[PDB]
Amino acid sequence: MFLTRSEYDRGVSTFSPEGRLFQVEYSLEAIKLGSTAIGIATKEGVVLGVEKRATSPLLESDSIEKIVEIDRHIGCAMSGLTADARSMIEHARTAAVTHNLYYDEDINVESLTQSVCDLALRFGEGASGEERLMSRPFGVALLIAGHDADDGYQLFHAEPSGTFYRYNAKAIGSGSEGAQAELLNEWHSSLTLKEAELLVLKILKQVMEEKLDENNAQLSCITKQDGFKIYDNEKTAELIKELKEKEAAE
Amino acid sequence: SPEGRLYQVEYALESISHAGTAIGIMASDGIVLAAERKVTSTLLEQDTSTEKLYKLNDKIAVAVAGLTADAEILINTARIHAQNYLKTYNEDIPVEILVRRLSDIKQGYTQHGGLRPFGVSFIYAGYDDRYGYQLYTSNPSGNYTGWKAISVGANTSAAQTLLQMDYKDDMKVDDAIELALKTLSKTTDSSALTYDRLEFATIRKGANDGEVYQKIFKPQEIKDILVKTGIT
Amino acid sequence: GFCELNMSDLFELCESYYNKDDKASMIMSVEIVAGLVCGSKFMSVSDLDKRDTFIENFLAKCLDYELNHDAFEIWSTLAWWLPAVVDLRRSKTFFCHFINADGMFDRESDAATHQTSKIYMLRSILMSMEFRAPDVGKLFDELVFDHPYDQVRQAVAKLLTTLVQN
Amino acid sequence: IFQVEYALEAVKRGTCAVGVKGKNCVVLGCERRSTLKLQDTRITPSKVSKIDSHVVLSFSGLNADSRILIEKARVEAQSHRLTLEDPVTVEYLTRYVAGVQQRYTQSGGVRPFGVSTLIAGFDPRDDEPKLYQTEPSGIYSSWSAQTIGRNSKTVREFLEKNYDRKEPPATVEECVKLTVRSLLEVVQTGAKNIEITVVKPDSDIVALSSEEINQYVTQIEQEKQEQ
Amino acid sequence: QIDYALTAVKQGVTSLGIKATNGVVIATEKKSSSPLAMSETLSKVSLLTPDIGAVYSGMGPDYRVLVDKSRKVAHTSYKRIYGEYPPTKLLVSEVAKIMQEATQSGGVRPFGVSLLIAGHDEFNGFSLYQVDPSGSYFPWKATAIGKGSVAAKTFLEKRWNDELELEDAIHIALLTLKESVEGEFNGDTIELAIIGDENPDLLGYTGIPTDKGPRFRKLTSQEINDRLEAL
Repeated sequence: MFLTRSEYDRGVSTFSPEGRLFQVEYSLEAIKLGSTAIGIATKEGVVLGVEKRATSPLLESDSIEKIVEIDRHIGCAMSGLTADARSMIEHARTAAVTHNLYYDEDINVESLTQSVCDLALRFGEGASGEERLMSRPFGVALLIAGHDADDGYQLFHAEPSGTFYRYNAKAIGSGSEGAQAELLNEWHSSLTLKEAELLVLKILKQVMEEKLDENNAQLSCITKQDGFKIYDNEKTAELIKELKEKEAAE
Repeated sequence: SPEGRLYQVEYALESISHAGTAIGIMASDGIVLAAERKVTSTLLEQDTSTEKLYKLNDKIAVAVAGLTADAEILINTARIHAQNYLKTYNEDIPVEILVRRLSDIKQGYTQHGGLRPFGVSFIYAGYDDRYGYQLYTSNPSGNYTGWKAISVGANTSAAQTLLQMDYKDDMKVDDAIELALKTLSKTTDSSALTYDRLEFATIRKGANDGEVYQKIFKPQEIKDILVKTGIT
Repeated sequence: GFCELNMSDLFELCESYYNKDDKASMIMSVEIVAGLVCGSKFMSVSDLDKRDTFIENFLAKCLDYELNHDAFEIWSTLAWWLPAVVDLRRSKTFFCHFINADGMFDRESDAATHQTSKIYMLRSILMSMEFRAPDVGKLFDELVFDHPYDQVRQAVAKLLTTLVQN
Repeated sequence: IFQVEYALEAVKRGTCAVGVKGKNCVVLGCERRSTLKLQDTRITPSKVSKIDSHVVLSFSGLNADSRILIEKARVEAQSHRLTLEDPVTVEYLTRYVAGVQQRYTQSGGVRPFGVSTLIAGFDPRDDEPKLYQTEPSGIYSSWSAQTIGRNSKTVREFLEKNYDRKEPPATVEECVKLTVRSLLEVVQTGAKNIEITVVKPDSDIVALSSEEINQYVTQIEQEKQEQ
Repeated sequence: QIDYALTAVKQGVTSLGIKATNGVVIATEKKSSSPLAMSETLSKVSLLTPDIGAVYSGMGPDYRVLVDKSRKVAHTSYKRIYGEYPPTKLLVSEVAKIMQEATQSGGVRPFGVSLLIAGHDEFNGFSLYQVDPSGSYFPWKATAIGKGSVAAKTFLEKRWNDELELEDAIHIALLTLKESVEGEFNGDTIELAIIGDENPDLLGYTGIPTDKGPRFRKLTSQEINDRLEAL
């Protein structure tokens, strides 16, 4: 065994000699170390699943809210400090209604996302030019998924760093490095919502190394028609039962 | 704050077990306050200070054990809360409410950890017509507690024991005046107790009716009750 | 010879300071017990029997059900100490009482039962002897493992650990 | 930035606190060392704190720290009745309390709270019991029952194996029957150690006294010894 | 950190104060930072109200800006409300509060001076106070501060009785200062003030018999030399 160490580790909002901002490079590794969360996009909807991980029969699951509504057409799933994202969500729900008021239309998923990033982009304790009023990078990653009529169904990864990518299917949290390399294998431009409802389960089964039920998985989706609903425990179950069978195929 | 510990607090909580020594005894028909005075020089002017026994309102008073300049900053703001609750509801402020009002400012620094905690621990003696006579305590922890008899400062752990011993619930007021002095037999680093090392106070059932007189003792009046045993 | 108070005077002085309520008062009672067991460096085999007899009677009232985290705090203090300031075989009843194990149920469709209303105290004696007295043909044949509660599952474990070091 | 976990430590060390849902009633329970002989008995028995006419709250932690919460809450409880004319819902009073401990970390850089809290009661009109728990982080959770505090782990273990959702303690009386047993495990004397409050549908909060608490302990340890 | 300021006070020229039955007296020495300097242009004994004066030991400047801030607070917080001037006890309180805030405030060091404030208010009579950098303040029959602190404080216990006439206390505070003196000892290197009878001579006007003039009088270069000969 042995110890590797730079002299510029630690450094808060100051550049390493490479141009690296290690305070924020680390902000980004702790997404890899929270609850699992997975989003997949079809041309027939978008699916978000997470890992519940109930720690008792008492604690009635569902106070475990790791997937929440934003407007009727935009949902997001979270991996990490669910408590640290209360404010991040308040700003997104507030931005989406505020847009609907000022403009009489649902707000673009691309711009709802960017608005949330523009919020966590106010990290600091000393800024001249424009003021960024807050204290630390926002300690939570987001999978944001919804539908606007310009650019079909969409999935987005909002990072604490204030930037984002639009994945056609993404996984974040404890399993991500592995779940991601599995989505990269099994995703095609022609999935059906039924097909992806399931693929999200198959990939939760894998990178949880366990057998799953409604006490440890929550499923939600967002269709043009019915909006953004979160599957109640019954439906999440005969979707699970439906996999126990589909994989007993061969 | 490593193990669930309030460090900057214990710091000052034990800085208290250094300075001063104060006592409170609730009788059935009165309350008593008492304190020893800091290391005195011959030339220090005894009668003036009233340095560790302060009046808050005509019906409430506190004994101090801690840094003087630090308690004055508190008391000044407590004498005011008293008067704001008057000008506002035209009734005299209830003891617990005043106590909590301070305790809440103490704990205000015990958390907005950008300024330094309070020296000072208080015994409060007061009367209000909702809860008879009352006795309270105020460490910079933020906590307050009810007491039939209590003590703060150096030699604290010791007096609490004699007090527990000689106290009876049926106690009168004069009976409790003694118990207070008597048990500053022990808890005195100065061999032999004088009238000048002392400061005293009482809240009795009035010198007349069914009401409430307050009395911070003048030096002579102490050398007079000291006469009952202490020194003669 | 010098006092003539008869031991039956320290048995009241002791039963006296046992208010299930007052902690510093119980601590005086159990300070008294530890003295009666350090008082075998003192004659009378007819008093060492009046005392062995008082002690099995007292540990009954006290430890045989109805036990607060205040008593447990005290007695458990004794178990770690006493066996180190006196060979416990100076008493037939005292030790041969904690090892009387009417305490370890086995399954849960009731309330199983109670506690380490023993385990952690028998253990802290067996820990302080570690060598001496440890004939425990019983205990090994009597351990549980099957217990539903944790506070016990964990304690049965912490005891076996100690039973093995002996 | 780690100071959070440290505070969560002070939780542990403090007055032990519990709570228990019922078929249509709710209960709390918690406190500390009887009386240090010479303390005034009748002027701080403020174990569980009333928030509105229908909502209560107990805590494990720094007693001097709770008060700042039990106020900021007792206030938003009115300032909701006032600006929306509608008593706060137990989830919302809870989310507001938790949401405050949360904002006591991530801005300015100030210290977080040394309290976990339990919050019980019935929403307005609705008669479905609600029980929640908060902790210095900012996390709120709903529980069929729970405990936080000192030796709280012994109790959470007890409860898990003594409560079942299939049949919740329907009787008013019996719902307390249970909350007592579960603190007798961790106390340090008995009835004189920890007390309880009880809220039933529609702003009917009736806290229990000393004498009703010993028509219980001494009606428990009866059935006990019967073997 | 307060402790280090008390240390700047412990060095720096000696000063003292003595209360009597019918007056108070305060004095220090005027150590000339040079013979070229005219020592009359700096005053170590300053008037705060016509009933109250002050002297210090320690850091020159910190005293000046404290004497200024102090005069003002006498008006802003008392005279402009109640029409009277403040009582010694309370003006002292308002100065301690001023220094106690330089302590507990961030970005500022406490003052490098201990103050001796002497005065007379109609109800509390005479009194003499000490104010430390800590913001604490104590009432004195007599004391000294600075280098000669220990020598002089001991001499004052030896020589002080509670039956002193003000003229007796002037006499003492000159001897006391004679043993400690660093430079020369005359009227040009001694500053002495008293708080005695009302001086109508010094009012500046005549016509209202209800206000009778300053109790504070600063002895002239001459009055001092006169006392030192019959000394």
